[PDB]
Amino acid sequence: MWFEILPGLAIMGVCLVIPGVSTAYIHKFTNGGKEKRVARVQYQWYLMERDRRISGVNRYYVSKGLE
Amino acid sequence: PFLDIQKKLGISLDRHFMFLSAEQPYKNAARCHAFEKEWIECAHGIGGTRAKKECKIEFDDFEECLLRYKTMRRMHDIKKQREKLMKEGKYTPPPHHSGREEPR
Amino acid sequence: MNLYTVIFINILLSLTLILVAFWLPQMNLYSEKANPYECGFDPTSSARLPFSMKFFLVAITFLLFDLEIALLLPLPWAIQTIKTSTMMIMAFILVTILSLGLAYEWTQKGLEWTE
Amino acid sequence: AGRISAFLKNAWAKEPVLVVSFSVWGLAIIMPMISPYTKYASMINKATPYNYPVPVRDDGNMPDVPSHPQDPLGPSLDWLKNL
Amino acid sequence: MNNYIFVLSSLFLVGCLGLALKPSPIYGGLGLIVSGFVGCLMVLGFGGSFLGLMVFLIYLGGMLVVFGYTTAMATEEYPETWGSNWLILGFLVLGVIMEVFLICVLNYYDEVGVINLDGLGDWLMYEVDDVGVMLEGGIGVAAMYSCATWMMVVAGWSLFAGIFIIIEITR
Amino acid sequence: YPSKETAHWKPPPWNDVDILKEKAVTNMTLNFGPQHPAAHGVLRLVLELSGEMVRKCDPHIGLLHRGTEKLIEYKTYLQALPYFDRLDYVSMMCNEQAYSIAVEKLLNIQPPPRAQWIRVLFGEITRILNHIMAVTTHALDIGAMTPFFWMFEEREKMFEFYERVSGARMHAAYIRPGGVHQDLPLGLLDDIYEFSKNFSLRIDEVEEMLTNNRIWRNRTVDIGVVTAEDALNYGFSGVMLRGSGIQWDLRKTQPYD
Amino acid sequence: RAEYVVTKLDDLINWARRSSLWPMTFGLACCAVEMMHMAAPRYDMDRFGVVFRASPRQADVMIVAGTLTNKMAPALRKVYDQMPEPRYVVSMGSCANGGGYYHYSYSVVRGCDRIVPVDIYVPGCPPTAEALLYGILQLQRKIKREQKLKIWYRR
Amino acid sequence: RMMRWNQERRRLLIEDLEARIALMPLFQAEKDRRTLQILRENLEEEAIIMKDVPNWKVGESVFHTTRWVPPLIGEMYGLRTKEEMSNANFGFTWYT
Amino acid sequence: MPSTFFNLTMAFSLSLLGTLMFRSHLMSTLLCLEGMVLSLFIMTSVTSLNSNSMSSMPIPITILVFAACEAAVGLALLVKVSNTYGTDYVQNLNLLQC
Amino acid sequence: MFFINILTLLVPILIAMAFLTLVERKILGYMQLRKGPNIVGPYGILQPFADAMKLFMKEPMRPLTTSMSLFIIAPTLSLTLALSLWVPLPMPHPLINLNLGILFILATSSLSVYSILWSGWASNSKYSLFGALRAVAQTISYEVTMAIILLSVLLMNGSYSLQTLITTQEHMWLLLPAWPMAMMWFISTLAETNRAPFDLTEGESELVSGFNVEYAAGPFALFFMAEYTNIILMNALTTIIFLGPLYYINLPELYSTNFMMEALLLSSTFLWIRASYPRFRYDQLMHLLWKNFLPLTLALCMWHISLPIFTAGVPPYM
Ligand SMILES: CCCCCCCCCCCCCCCCCC(=O)OC[C@H](COP(=O)(O)OCCN)OC(=O)CCCCCCCCCCCCCCCCC
Ligand code: SF4
Repeated sequence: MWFEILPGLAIMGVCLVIPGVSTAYIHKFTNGGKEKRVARVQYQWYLMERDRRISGVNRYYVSKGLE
Repeated sequence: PFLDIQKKLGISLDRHFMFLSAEQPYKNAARCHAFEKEWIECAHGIGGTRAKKECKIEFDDFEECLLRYKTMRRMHDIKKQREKLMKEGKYTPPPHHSGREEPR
Repeated sequence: MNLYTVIFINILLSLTLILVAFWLPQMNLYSEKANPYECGFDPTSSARLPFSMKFFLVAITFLLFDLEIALLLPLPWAIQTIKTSTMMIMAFILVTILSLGLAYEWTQKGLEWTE
Repeated sequence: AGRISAFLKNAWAKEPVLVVSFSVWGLAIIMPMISPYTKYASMINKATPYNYPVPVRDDGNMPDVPSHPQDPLGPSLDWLKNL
Repeated sequence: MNNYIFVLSSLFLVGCLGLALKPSPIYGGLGLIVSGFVGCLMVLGFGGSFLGLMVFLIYLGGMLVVFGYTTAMATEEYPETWGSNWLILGFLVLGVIMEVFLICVLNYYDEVGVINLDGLGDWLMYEVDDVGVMLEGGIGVAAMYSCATWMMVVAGWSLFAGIFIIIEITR
Repeated sequence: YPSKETAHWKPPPWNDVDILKEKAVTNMTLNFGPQHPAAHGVLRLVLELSGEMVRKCDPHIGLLHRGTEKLIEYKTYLQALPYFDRLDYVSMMCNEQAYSIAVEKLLNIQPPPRAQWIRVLFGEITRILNHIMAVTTHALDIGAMTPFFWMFEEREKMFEFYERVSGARMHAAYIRPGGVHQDLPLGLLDDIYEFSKNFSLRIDEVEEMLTNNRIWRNRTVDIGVVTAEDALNYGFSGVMLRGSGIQWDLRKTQPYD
Repeated sequence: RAEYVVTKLDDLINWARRSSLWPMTFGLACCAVEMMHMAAPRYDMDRFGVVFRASPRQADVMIVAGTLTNKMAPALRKVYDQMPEPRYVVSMGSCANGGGYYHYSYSVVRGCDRIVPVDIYVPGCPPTAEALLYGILQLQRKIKREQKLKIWYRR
Repeated sequence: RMMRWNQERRRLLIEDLEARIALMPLFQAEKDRRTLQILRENLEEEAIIMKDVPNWKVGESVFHTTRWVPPLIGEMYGLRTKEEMSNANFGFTWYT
Repeated sequence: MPSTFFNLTMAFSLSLLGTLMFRSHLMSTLLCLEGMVLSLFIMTSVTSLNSNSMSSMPIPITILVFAACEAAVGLALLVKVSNTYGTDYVQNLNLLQC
Repeated sequence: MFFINILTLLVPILIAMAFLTLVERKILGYMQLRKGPNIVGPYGILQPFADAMKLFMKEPMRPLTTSMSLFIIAPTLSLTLALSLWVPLPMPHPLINLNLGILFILATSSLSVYSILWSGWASNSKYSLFGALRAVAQTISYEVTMAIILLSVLLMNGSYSLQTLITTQEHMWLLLPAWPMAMMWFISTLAETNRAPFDLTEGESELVSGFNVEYAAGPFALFFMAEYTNIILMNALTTIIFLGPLYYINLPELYSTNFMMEALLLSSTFLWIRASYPRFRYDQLMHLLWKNFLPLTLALCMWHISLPIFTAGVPPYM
């Protein structure tokens, strides 16, 4: 009967969740538990390149505790 | 213009963005506002042939705010020297020009 | 740079997948399977003659509209102007003269496949 | 009428596309002219401070907003809220 | 990295060189879809992502017609394009050697600064905006509807009249 | 002021229109060879196209000639009966039913009634074996594939009304000049009833799918508008003339069985 | 070991060719009607990985149904000489095997085998759609038992 | 529901843009003193430790105007490494 | 910027050098006329994009609405060159000098 | 750690596409009352590997009359693009966010044509020149509408970034504001992605294996790998632009999980079509889409311009 289609779907259905859920966990691992922090404008790039300059060269960290 | 039916009507059909320092979209600036302004408020009511010899300081500058040429030979003569100076030495680049510094 | 890391790949994923298609089938190319098809016969003409299309006029009306489409695309930013009454009107004026230009051709038998 | 109003009836039965197009065309320009809220589009779009508001310097004049943002004078848009 | 745009620029000059040798209109059209793509890179290499994509939207639907008519008007029994003779392949290889010649000539005359292969890649943006917002292109192109609404009527009228100007040429 | 480089320049015309009658078109001779699925295995159909519109076609039917007007000459009237299944390989019994009458006429013989009835029964099951094969094959070429499959479960259900009657599913040499070779078995009409009560719905399950669309109704309509008096000049006589309004049929006019 | 690896590769190379073999939209006679009834919902080709593609370049087997006339014969070997050459052949019918009827006529070739070489022969005047299906299951093991990498190792 | 929601996205933008208004002073102050620290820190290289050449001024402008020229990437860190040169050139354009 | 415009000016010229030397096609000269436009799009955009002259950024589209409307009138004449000859060779139209 | 994201972005779409070849043969089957593949694997789960591994062993036809350079570049250019369109496609956070992330789609969507033109032009054959020409008047037909049906939706959104629509759809699907757009979008997702009830280009019954007939197995798969890979985009967009799943940012795998549930329907909705409707004869499709959709498009294009300014609904440029 028609239930023989579900393997073709639910194996296709464990195949388009990966590029969505892998795209975040791979970002958080690289970005320090945060999101990728996209930059559309020239201001959000300045905050990065500022925050890149308030730490080690990776920019997903230091804030208050300093002065 | 020939058959100037813009001043006759007053309206600015298209004579309000002929140059750089001309009503940018929201409030931006066109990278040489300070110089074109100083060039064209100079060359008003003196028009033409006498905007070409006495108002030459303002164009010689605006010709270098825009082309920005003499800053290249003044920044290529540096490299030509340092690239010559080093390679036979006599120059140790500091930390803040070879990488490692304390950013701010 | 991050995109060049995505897209030089896909050329290689295609280019590595094609070299393993010409150099791993064991071919036997001689004369009569290389020659063109036409459904079991030797083709009469040379396959590279004037086609003489019939939608020639519509291809141009597209050629004019791809500009006009391009000439619409800044509307998502134009609404973020302070006027929003010339953007109102001049967006009606562009879309209207188009339909007028489209309705004239629609009646004068432009998009009708000359035959 | 009949000789115009009943012509729309076949043009709504057959050709039921141009009637929508010719309607929505004529129904697009007409609605902003009879709206209560069209005034705000040039105002909600004029409130956005994309660029920085340059302050003037006090010279014994302009009893406007003093040197304090939360001061009741000035363009205090309470219309955007409570729209 | 520093040699980015000089590459995209010389691959454009070449995309417009073979375009000039006039092969069949297909391999000229191919020669423009490339150089149109390459134009989307340097326009984008200096900022605005809109304007580059535009060329790479017009001259796709542009050259899609150029593929159509050439199959109906402009095509031989044999295209005879690039790898077909030696009159084109000489002045396609001696154009490129002329390129590597010429640009390497006048870096020796580094006085007019037409190319500075040693001072290359360090003069491309010129002090843009670093702290800023609402600056990209497409804000400028959208001045068609505020403060430049004569670029708009004058180009719209061209397409209003092109649609009439074109059929009287066919009729 | 003529020069040697200009004595060949004849003067121009007055109306500024000259004469260039060329006829240099050649119209791209194409063929639907005998592999195109449109051609039912065998047809060539050489063209003269002007792009895609058809100016002149020239079918070269003959790629399946075998010569079964010359082999009947060397085989008796029973030994030639199954050739007639091959002519229309979709409507088999309707050919046997024809050849099994031209023979009977020459013999001045009539078959029994029960043969005439069953000879009519299968003559109008073949009517259903074929318009399935025409409604659906005319839809493969146009794109709709499913009613082909829906009915070839319904069509094989009728080959079992030959195999349960004759032996062969398709080429059943069953309708001979001597009436019919062999009677029905006890469990046959009781199954056509269980087949015929339901087939009328399967048309509705297809006739729905096609007789109300746009595509089917914008793809077949105004195609082949062959007029009335030209069909007869061409000699169609089957369905390509009653489809144009000529009331004509050889079962209301010339009922044979 | 090398032979055992090659026997399994050559058993694994054929699983693809024998499962997903794409026959060709042939025709020509009554016999082709049974192929449709083998595309029908009773004896499904597609269940066996068998698909009609109507071009030889996309094909993997020819099914010759029907009288192969002398006019059609060039168009039959012009077509067999357009596939790649893992190409297989199947001769449905007694008009295609020997020309059963029309063996003695003048416009009929006395066998598909006169012209194209053949891997298998399906008899029957209209062979039952469950009799090509026995053949294209038998052609589906006739090249399960081909050894094309084995006889490369020992060579 | 797109009336009442799209209004709020504006109301959030004003909230989000006025935040940016409060921090222009801190950034513009840092950016001034930063770029005003780059090109003194390029001058001292260019003053004694380099440039013992013939007639050559070290703080030498190329204008007659005396006003402030906003420096640029070709001058400002025009002689740092390439990666620091390829980070405003091609920094935001190449996707964060 | 002063390495591309010599390289784009030199790309304009080759296309100007191309649409003056023909090779037996009117439809490869019209074709060479669009890459001519294209180098002016880019050598206008950049000038309007390093100078940050956004007020001039409406211009690189207005240039280009007349790159296809000119090609449109250009393509449509080939329809009327073909329908006389059917070959589209530039050497075939010389009956005006008379 | 980026290559490990592409590796988990291209493997899980070439392995999905493969099982759309299967699912496009079973769902069509059970409608035809005929089981699809059941045998090579448990329920046909292992048929595309045969089909795939079958095609990379047969002789890639290098026909005698062709252009062997463009011959080889079109399938390189088809499988490249339609695979490369998944790059910005935002399951919540994309591999590559882009401001103009949808013009990237439109432009690269158009270069999927030149894989169909350069192929059939290179391959000397009448039945492939047509299929090339059959795309020319097809792209001419819908491409006017894949912009305006895509603009007027993104007109009551702001930037062209596909990421913004997740916030535009934070409380509602855009299917309800614009079902007229979504109708014509669906058909314009169906002309692009030439797989269709109106195929007209790979016409087995008219133009047998058009743009594709001189191509044998090796290059041949790169179109099926590209065509059935492109079927899932133009449904994946409808699951972003019109059907807005759940963001709720602490479980972002709820978006991707509902993104599944709708994309398979819209990928399984195309499958009812091919098994339900014939083609448009190639003169109707351009009389169906300049006459019926193009005016109706410009109207709603005009309505959504006077939709926010009438009310207030101005999208912000974040
Ligand atoms: C077989 C033939 C194949 C050849 C054809 C291949 C076609 C590939 C597909 C075409 C690409 C479509 C056009 C892409 C334009 C860039 C899209 C864009 O606008 O965004 C670019 C993005 C910056 O833009 P944005 O994000 O909006 O700015 C704000 C910062 N976030 O970020 C960027 O700045 C990156 C921009 C550059 C990316 C261009 C990709 C080029 C890939 C190389 C192509 C050549 C192949 C290599 C040579 C191999 C030999 C064949
Ligand atoms: S063998 Fe029988 S069924 Fe087959 S083609 Fe010949 S007559 Fe027809």
